[PDB]
Amino acid sequence: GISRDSRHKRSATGAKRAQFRKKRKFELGRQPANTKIGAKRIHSVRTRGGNKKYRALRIETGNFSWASEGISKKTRIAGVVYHPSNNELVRTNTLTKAAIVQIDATPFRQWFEAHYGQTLKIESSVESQFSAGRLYACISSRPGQSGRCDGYILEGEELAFYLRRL
Amino acid sequence: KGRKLNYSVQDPIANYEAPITSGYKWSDDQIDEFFAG
Amino acid sequence: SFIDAISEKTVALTAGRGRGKSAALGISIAAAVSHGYSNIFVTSPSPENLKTLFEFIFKGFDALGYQEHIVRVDIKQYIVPQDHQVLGQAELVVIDEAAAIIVKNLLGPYLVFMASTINGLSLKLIQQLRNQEISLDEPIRYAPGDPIEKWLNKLLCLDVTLIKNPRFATRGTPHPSQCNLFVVNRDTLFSYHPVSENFLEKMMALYVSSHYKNSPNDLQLMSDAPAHKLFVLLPPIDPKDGGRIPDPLCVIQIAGEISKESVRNSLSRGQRAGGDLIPWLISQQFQDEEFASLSGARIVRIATNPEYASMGYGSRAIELLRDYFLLLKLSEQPPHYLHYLGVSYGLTQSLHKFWKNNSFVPVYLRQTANDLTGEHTCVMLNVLEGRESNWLVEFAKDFRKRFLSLLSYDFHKFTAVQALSVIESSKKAQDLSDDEKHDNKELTRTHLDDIFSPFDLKRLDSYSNNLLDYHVIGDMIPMLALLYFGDKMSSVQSAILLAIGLQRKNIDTIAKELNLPSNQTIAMFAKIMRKMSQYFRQLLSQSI
Amino acid sequence: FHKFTAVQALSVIESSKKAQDLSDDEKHDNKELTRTHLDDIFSPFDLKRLDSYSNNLLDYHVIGDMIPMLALLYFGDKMSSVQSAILLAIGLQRKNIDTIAKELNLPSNQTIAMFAKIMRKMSQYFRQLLSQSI
Amino acid sequence: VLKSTSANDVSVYQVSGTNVLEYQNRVELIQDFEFSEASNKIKVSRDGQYCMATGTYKPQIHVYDFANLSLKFDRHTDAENVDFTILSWTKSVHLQNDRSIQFQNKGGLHYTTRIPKFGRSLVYNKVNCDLYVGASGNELYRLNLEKGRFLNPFKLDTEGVNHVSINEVNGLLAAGTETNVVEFWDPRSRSRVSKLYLENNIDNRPFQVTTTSFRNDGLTFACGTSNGYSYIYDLRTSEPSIIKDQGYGFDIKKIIWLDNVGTENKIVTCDKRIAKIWDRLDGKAYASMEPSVDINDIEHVPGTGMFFTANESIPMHTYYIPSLGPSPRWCSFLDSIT
Amino acid sequence: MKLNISYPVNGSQKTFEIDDEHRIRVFFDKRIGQEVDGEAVGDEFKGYVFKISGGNDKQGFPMKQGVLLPTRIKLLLT
Repeated sequence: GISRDSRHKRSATGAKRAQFRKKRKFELGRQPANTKIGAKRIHSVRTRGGNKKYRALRIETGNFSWASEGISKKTRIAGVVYHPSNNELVRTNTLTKAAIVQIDATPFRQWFEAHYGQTLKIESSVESQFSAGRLYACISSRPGQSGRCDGYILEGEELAFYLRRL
Repeated sequence: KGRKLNYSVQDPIANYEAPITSGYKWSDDQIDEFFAG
Repeated sequence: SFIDAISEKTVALTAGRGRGKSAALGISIAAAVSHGYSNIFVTSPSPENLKTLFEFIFKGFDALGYQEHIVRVDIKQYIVPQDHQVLGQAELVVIDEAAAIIVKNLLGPYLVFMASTINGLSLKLIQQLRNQEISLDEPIRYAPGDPIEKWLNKLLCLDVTLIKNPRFATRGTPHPSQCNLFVVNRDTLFSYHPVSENFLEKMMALYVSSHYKNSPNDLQLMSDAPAHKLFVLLPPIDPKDGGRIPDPLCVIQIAGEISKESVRNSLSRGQRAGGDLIPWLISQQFQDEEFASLSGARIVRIATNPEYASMGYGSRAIELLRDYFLLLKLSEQPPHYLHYLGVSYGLTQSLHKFWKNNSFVPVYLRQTANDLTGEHTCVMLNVLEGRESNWLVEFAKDFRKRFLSLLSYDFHKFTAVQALSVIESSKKAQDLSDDEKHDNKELTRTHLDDIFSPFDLKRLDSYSNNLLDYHVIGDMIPMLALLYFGDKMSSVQSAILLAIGLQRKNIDTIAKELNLPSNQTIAMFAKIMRKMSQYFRQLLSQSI
Repeated sequence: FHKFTAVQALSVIESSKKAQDLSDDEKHDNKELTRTHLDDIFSPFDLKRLDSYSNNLLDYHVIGDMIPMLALLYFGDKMSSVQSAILLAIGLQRKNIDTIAKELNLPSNQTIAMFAKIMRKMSQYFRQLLSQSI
Repeated sequence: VLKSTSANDVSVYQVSGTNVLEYQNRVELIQDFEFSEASNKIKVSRDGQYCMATGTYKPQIHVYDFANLSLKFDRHTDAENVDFTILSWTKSVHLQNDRSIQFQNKGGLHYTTRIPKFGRSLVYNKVNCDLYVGASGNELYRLNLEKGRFLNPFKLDTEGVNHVSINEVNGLLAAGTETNVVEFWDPRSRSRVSKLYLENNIDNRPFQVTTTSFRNDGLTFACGTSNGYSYIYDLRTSEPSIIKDQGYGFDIKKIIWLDNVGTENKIVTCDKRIAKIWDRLDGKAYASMEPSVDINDIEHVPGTGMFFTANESIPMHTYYIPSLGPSPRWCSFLDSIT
Repeated sequence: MKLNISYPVNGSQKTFEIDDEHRIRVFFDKRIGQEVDGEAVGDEFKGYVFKISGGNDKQGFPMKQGVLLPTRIKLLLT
């Protein structure tokens, strides 16, 4: 990154003759670490005293949350199909916040068969993924700042809310 | 489409390199009789 | 004008490229007298003969108006003509020329002498136009010319003409994708007419492109041979009503000689047929000496087309495989009229690309020569293969004999090529390893033969100089015989194998290291090869 | 073969000095046995000996006088006598130079006659080896 | 003596592997060869030294001098890179994951320009000097280094292109698209010449061609896919091909020739985990180079038998083959240690 | 050359100025850690084995264990 200041750009009035200043330390834009899938490597960068910041690049073990009961359990990552904060970001298959990524939902199968007995009330277009294995789930946590991959599962309303999109 | 495809002329790259006369070691007749088909 | 330019610049680069006459050795050699009087003293040509008589005007001008009195000139201003190698390896000079000449040596002399290279349509013109410059190819010293010479050149094809152009979509290379070329067996193909003899002259141009020098029997004694046939590429086209020849190769045949070769050896003409001369006098053969010969005279390919240049050797091998499967362009007459018994071979003139073509040919080479010639760097090693595969024992015996001769020929040429040596050993291995199987087993570690060839002190010396710190001079007494023994009887990639061949040819470690890698790298590769050889001999002495 | 291409007479003097040291020092200890039959059959070829006979009754050209000349010079300097011209021929095949170099430098007289004498010594060696083994 | 992996009767070695008494017999070739936990793309310059390796987090340039066996600098560039070339020595051009293009010099960062859409590949033309940059969509752009203009961008098919390359001895512009068509343009005419289609026999899903290559004879063309299937092509009966399924087959990214050293008609293929090498005209594997981690791409040093990968681990692996060729003049005791 | 030699368990070390470089030439092109014999550096010390442990050259510059390239090169150290 470069900057965080209004001095390089124009305001709501249209001004000119900028030529302002050598940029300070507190306009610090670090490089955009597009977090991907790999082996888990988090860079421990420093800022503002001992404010360590976890910059995750190759995180896997996503803690994704069963919605209707709120069961955040551990799984892997496959790939993001739709994220128009950059439509090339899904072409390159990175992993950022608020992305809709696919999960092999085998521990969710284990929890359902463990606290319900039988195997398969829950919606049908996610029951198809209960059968097959890959369910859609959206990342909540920030791997570029907190270094973690947490998320929430897609269950019904939010599922169709994304499936009608793409 | 503001910063998208500015068809301007830029200062440091206007003489960043220099061309070559013969270039391809083949002939252009070799191009024509190379991919006639 | 070139005399003034080379007298005022020594810089000056002229090439006198003849076609058939009238400018090859005279005018650009007479263009040196102003330099030899006013600006030079170190003149040094390199011709065989008839160069001072070619520059007789320069010689007479120097003898009558530039020097107060053949051999090198003087002042009371040397002109030391030499060989091509001495011209390349010794020229701190101001003027140098070699008419009718063998061009990398003359390129090796371009340091301070004025560039005047001349010859009487070869790769020297390509090397002169691909360097980085004047070209002499002009009319004769006569008003209109000679109509007698015009009639003789019409009847003899002294001049060539490129005629190929992109006059259709199917002209350049839309056809050159799966073109299977035909034959031409018209025994009176050079009968006087406009169109057929025009196409014959165009085939003569495509045959004499990238050929040998301007011979006297180029299109005058090979035009009236017994069965001098040719091929014509670009077969697959039906958009028009024509045809051209991109592969005009020359083959010939002669006697089949089961009594004739023995009768000729009785009549003191044992080198009668080119097939049964070197094979018949190599090891006194029986079946390959009893067979007749069908060889090649001048191969041809595309000096014009890229795809046909790639496919020319494939088309030549396909014409050989089709042979071993009025004016009528036909390939169906030799479907029954393409018959032989064992006459299927050739002989390829010794170039590295030519031996690569012989390896793609895979018809294999026996042996080139012992020495060099005044018109050839090395003689054409005889290639051989057939489709009706029956001469497996003859091929394997000839390959083992030629490989033993080559791997023993240490100081045969004494300035040979390591790449050509690798190609020769590769053709030997391919010929002995693909007939049916090599029915001559290698040396399977006969420990009596091991203790017979190398003794105990040579064994311990090789083992110590491998497993410890010693010298190449400390263990290079066995560096000649162990190379041939390893090549005849492990693994060595093409760097280590070339190093072993260089040691067998007794070149110095620094002398090959200054060429290929480096001294330290070559010594490490030699140390690894000696470790491998000591490992195999230690396995032999451990098993027996 | 590699880095000793000095002389003929001095090379013969060095070989004679080494053999003289061996004869003066040894009683019967380092007494080598002669060229064995099957080993001598393996060292040459049968067609190589056919070319040797072709040199015996015909010309001695390089199609049969270069592939076998290394084993010829090795067995000649191993072990039943040689002349001065024949000794220079054995040393010339050991130094592996061509015909018109070594003999024309050393003797400087009767080049083709000395080449024919070398061919005759080669024919005598080939006849001795053939009539010994085969 | 460095250990060697098992192969088909042939030996390879790695230097700077994940495993590479050992501390006191260290075999380190290039000092400070390690990045910040991954690697983007490595390539070796045309002359005999100065290899360049792009960065991973706070991405750098990392020029290594081969005649000093260590690092020269690391210009921390502004964004994360995907593709670049080197233009001889000191100049080089890069493009990042965003649609921006950097021009590094001896002083570094001579300019930063942009392209209107997100780019994926860049090549330079030695003849008349226009870099062609392949991006997403209908758009294959030019930035000519003569007069710094823009040129009339090449109209493609729908989705775009994964790789662009021009032929060396004659200039035939390749562009590996998504819909199996290879879209050969002519660098002379600025128009199409052919739209060759790629076929198979398995047809899992509609693969996209990701790697294009040529060599210095100017007659063949090496083609890739998004499935782990190498392809050869000629003008001679250009509709079929020879194919090479690979035993894992995710996405082949680097297919490069051996057209300037000995042991000829050989080619290196490289997908995400493995990089193999086979022979032309049969399609049989000469060797393979299986590492302990995935591969971002590779490169092969000219004149000799060594390979440099960019991977997803902390160091980069170098792979030496003592049968393909020797080790070069600056590594001229690798043949003495192993 | 001068040869520093160290017998570590007894705690002894001494330098020996050995001229006559064909004695020295046993060590040549052998990097650090690879062993050596006494037989080709000397005769009066036979059955001897020395693990080399570096050495300052003339101009005093040290060698660090195991890089490459027996000339001088410019690296980045502590």
